[PDB]
Amino acid sequence: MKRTFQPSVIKRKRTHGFRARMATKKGRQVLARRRAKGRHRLTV
Amino acid sequence: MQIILLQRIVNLGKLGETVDVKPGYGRNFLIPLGKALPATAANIEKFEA
Amino acid sequence: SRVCQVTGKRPMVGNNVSHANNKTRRRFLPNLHHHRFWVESENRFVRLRISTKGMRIIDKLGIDKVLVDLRAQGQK
RNA sequence: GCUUCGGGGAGGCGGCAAUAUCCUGUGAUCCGGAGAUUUCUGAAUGGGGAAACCCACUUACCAUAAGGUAGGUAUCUUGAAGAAGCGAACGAGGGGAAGUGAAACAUCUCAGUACCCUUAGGAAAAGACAUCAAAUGAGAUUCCCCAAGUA
RNA sequence: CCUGUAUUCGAAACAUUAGCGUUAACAUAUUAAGUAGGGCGGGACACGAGAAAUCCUGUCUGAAGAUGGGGGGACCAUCC
RNA sequence: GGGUCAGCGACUUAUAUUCUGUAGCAAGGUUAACCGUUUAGGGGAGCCGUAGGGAAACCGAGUCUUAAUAGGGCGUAGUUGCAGGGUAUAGACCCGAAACCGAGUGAUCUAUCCAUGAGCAGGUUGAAAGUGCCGUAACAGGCACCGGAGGACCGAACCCACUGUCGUUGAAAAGCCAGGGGAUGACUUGUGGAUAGGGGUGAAAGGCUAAUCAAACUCGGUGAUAGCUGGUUCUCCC
RNA sequence: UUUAUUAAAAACACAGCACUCUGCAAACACGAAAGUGGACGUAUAGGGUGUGAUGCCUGCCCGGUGCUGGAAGGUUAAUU
RNA sequence: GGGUUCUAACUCAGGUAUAACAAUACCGAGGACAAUGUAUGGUGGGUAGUUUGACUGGGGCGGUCU
Ligand SMILES: [Mg+2]
Repeated sequence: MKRTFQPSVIKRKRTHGFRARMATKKGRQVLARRRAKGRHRLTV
Repeated sequence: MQIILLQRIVNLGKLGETVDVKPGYGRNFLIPLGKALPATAANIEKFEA
Repeated sequence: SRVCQVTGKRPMVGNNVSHANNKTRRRFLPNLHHHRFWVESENRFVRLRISTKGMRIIDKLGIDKVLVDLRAQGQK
């Protein structure tokens, strides 16, 4: 049956992407937190 | 509000008299429409001269 | 924002206190009003968002004194 | 990895990790100071955008073809100069819980804590008495030990 | 035995710290009124309105100004 | 309660306080922060003991109550370390909730909506309107033709999910098979967008909001609290 | 239409009916506000509530609690 | 000691000009009302935080509690 993840690149990059993170103060805090943890993947 | 009369107006006083009015009466009608000045020394000197 | 320009009055925080002494956070807002002040020195009306205390300060000090203080303060 | 200035003196071309061609007393590799180069993204700043992409305008020069080189072009503030963004803790400031404790719970506690927001400096803040004292008076601020788990 | 250790020591260049000198930017009050005090609502004071001083202020007011004013925990007088 | 083994896993730390032991000094004991060319030496501020009675003033081997000088009440070797037992404040022996609060992340599932596209084999029925002829004083009315309505009918795709068997450590964290319903509509479906947690959305089942919903998820307050349950590791003597 | 994943129904919706609100910067709803939806609509409209095609119909009670109107009197805040 | 009128505060989610929004100017309409700040009485499950005993031949109900 239909499952929860239905991938779409535009939708992924528009809800979770780098510019979407940088558009908000809270998204920039997400990025600051990911960089402080040292993640090799900042954004999808 | 203390103000110097710049002209005769009823029930308030003569020309040049320093009278007491309600602040709304002085601030909203008389001074803006040039019937009086605020009572300061720099204004009483201007009028007296 | 809801800030008086000439006096600096802005909202205060405090408590609503019930008769049973229950505390709730509340605000205390300034008595802010729009007023067009006549300025003879510029022959014009300038509209300020001002508190009642600021209007009294206009009454005592003069619109010219208050206006030069605002201009020194910044926004004009 | 390029230049230079110093150090050094026989090896060396980063590691996994060797192999090949080689470099090195005409001083290499290596170390320290300075400089040069420094793609694209990102405050990203010429416009835009699904970051690392798309699309430009303009000045000067060169080319004759469909371009190349060097620049300029964001916004805001202040009257050309600045700012922006990021990043430990500590400071100052604007907002500000609840679990919990009270063997319930509402005053109260937790606690002006967590958290959110703003903004500095090597510290910040405070600071010179419209302060205390009531003693023969003392003499700003900050921090430590007592006073005292007292009033 | 090797690298070391004790001891003695080096700098072309750049940084930093001080002292000195000089520049250019900004600053340089002159004694303090919408202030002190007061009413109402809150807040802060160890102090929960309490007999509650003192501080802060949303709201409404509002002096004296050295022959004066603030404090000394309600308040008054005296004294400091 | 434990499949077994190995490894790890539960009464701590800080401060205050009381009692006990021990050591030093002893009617006295001891310094703290600090300073110090630093375990020393200095630093006596303070603390405890040396007196109590009384709310207190006050008095003091006494004092309080009282009119009482009576009666009566209460009175007439420590200290500083070190070690140990208990207690207090802290997560306070370890593990364990359902929660509550704050700040973020989510509408690629699903709910509703907005924009913009797409789909619906095949076969039926035959509303209004219209035309003609007749008819009527005229409308009316009749008959034939014609037309193509409908949350119309039968039925594939598609959407759905009524019944049963199977499957239930599945082929599958919701399916298969055989039947079943809608199938031009209040239809289905693609792509993009909107609404966010006491909030959304809901043809309403407390449904759905990413296999999570009578208050999502993640992180944080947080080691929440747990008068409850479990566990708590060497030996011998009284 | 519905309990995705044990309930498809007599449940929800429905055309229709009634009550009631709303004169437009509407009522109402989101929002701290600005700004919105209602609606580039306007009482034959829009909201809320109940009922639920249609046919025949829909009796009595205003004491309670709401709602609407009234204000003679009683009581009654801050303030003063 | 209440009304009435006025306009000058204030309001316009009216017209005209300013490109558009907004502001501004004028006109028009309202107008010391409205509206907002402080204080205050009412209303207020719209929303929160909580309480709602124990004994008991299981609990509830009843009874009881000194
Ligand atoms: Mg689900």
